[PDB]
Amino acid sequence: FVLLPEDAKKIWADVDKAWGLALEAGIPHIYPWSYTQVMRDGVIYAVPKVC
Amino acid sequence: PVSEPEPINMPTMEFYKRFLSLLHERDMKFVNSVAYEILNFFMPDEWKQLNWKGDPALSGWYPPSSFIQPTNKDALDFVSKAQCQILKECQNLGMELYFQIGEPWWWDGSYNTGEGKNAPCIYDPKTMALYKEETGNDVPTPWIKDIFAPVEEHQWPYVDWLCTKLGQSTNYIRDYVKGKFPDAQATLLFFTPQIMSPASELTGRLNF
Amino acid sequence: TYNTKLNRFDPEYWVVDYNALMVATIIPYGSKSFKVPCQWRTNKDFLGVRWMTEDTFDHHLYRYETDPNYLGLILAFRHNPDEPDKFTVTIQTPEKAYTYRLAPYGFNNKTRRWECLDTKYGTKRTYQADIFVATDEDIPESEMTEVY
Amino acid sequence: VKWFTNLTVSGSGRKQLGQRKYPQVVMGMGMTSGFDDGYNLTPERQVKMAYGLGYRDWWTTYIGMSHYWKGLTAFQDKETGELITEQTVLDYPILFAGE
Repeated sequence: FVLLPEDAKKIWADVDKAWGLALEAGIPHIYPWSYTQVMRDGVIYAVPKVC
Repeated sequence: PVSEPEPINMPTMEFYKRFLSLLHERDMKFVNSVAYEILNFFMPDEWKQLNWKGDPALSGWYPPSSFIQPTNKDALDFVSKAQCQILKECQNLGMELYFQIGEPWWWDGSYNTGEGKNAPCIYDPKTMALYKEETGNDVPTPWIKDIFAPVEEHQWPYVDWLCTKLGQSTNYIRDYVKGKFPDAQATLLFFTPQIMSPASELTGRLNF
Repeated sequence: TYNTKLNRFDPEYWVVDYNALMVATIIPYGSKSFKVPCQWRTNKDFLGVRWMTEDTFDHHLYRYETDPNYLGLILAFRHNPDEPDKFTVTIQTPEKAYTYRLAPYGFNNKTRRWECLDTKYGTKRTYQADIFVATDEDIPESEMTEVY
Repeated sequence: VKWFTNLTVSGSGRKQLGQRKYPQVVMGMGMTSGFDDGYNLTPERQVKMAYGLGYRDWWTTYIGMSHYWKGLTAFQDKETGELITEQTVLDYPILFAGE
């Protein structure tokens, strides 16, 4: 949940960690919370750099 | 309001028709959530929950909102009629039927800031009359007046009865919707922080 | 860099903003048209169908260019005003917000030009044919309001 | 219902704007939204944008508190609960005809 968009980075990093734990557990279906926040903050999914 | 079969207006219905058509073109599934709140300005007065005093529930929004009392049957009929209206248009296309019952609880004063902060909205004349009618007894004296306060032992029977009615309301809604539309798959929304660690004993025994 | 071109005044990219105490939505139905179902409840109801130069409602990978220059452009369309004679457009410049009145235009079979009605107080310009080209289904006659 | 039909842009300047369209590969997640946030945009924009970015197979929508129901407004007298919802025009035209 990302309100007050000046706090996007920390909350989205926490979302990454939570998604990692959920994937480890094995949940079939996972949702980002909202369309509005996702399109406002420009969230994209990419493989991390190797360096 | 109780007489009309369809409680959803035209622009939202056309928007939902085109939305569902688009979601059907690209293979996808739809789950619709209808909650208890209705706008405070347009809500009927008898359905609203009431505080220990006469003031209604309200909420933390610039336009305030009020919550349906679970004991009332007319409001549950309203909600289930809205869900059935949406599921009908979902059914007209070759789409499976799913629905969600969202946000059932007995409102507390925690989220509200001022004007009844931390004040439970239990006491309503109709619910109190129901408590007098069935199981006898009477409503507990010195009303709680504060959620974060010690609770005397003579008040717990009332809280347990309230929790049982809360459990019964969602079951009634599910039974209505599934009776009108078979093959629907009901569900709920469980938010874990209060399930594992409730705000207080009153909340844990009241809303779950 | 931009890799796709978008037509100006595309039916899919309009937005609607309105007061409280009203419900309305936007729905396209053709290559050049859209519909805005409405529900009115009070006097102060006021709705606006807007085309915004700056793209704010799109993801950063789907936004479009912002060119504030509208020079030598003509837009003609059909509508359903409740008061056809008094129809206005709110054009907003950085300095101020202006209001411009739109007057109805009617075809003249003898001269073959779109000449305005409202002779007493109106624009005195006449436009050629081919300004308005109709390819979608027209507005039903029952919904339209009669003027002049 | 308001109709805006046959929008025809003609002239001699800058008829086309540029746009970005970068589809992305699929991920495991699925999209969920709310009605009060998305009543502004056309239903096509949201769906095509969400499908383009890779969200698949699930949607859950929470209908807002404020818009889905019907409603009315009325005056309520303080002395007696009488509701006035309709309006009327009172006027007395008189026609002068002749020479």
